[PDB]
Amino acid sequence: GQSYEELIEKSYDFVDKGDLVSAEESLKAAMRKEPANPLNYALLTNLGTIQRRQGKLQEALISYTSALSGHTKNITILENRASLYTELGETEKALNDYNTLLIENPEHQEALYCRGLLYIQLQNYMWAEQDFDKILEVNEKSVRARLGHAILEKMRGNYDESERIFNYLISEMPRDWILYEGRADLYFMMGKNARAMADIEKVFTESEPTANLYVLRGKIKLAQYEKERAALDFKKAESMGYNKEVIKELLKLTMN
Repeated sequence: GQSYEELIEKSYDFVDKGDLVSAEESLKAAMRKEPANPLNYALLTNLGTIQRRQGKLQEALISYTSALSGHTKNITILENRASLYTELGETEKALNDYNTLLIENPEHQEALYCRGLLYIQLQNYMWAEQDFDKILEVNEKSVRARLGHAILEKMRGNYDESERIFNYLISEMPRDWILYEGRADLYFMMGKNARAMADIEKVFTESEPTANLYVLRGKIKLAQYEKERAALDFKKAESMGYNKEVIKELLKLTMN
């Protein structure tokens, strides 16, 4: 119908204006007008994303769950809800959606990459390795697949393999600063604090560091018995949205 279509049209124009509150209401209104419309699962997908971009994470999960209902093997819905589960720390639920996705399309690169990372986090290193290899088998040119391997090797304790990969990637893209952040983290986990600082100094001089890099520099400053300098960095990372619980515990280690 015409009313249903005009409400969907207003939702699009509101999304284009950044008015997610109004876009959400137009979608909800459209669905009250035609509750039985079979194209509603598409509206529920958009609503889920609009709700997620507002931080209404529990609501967004309900919208994606509803959208998925009659379309259990929809790549978009599975990819968005698995990503949302990850954000909610629902690791088994996120993995299960990537498993549904990847049994359907074993060559879906975003799903492979995200599952790969999840497997690293779950200490499941052999399965992470196989997911990054799958990407490189379909896309030899993939940089993030090689980075996946670099992060994996570091978490496994194969520091030299990890360092070889980061050195290669950095030689290839010598100004992709986020690579220096990964390599610095590897050097810190290796006990190579002065070497890590060299990488950290490069990012601070040439770019805008992440909150993670302020924690990393703070942790090194801690090890260098410079508690006041460390706290300044931990406070800065907190002001940037780093985990408030963990940032709270790090700050206690600076208050001698």
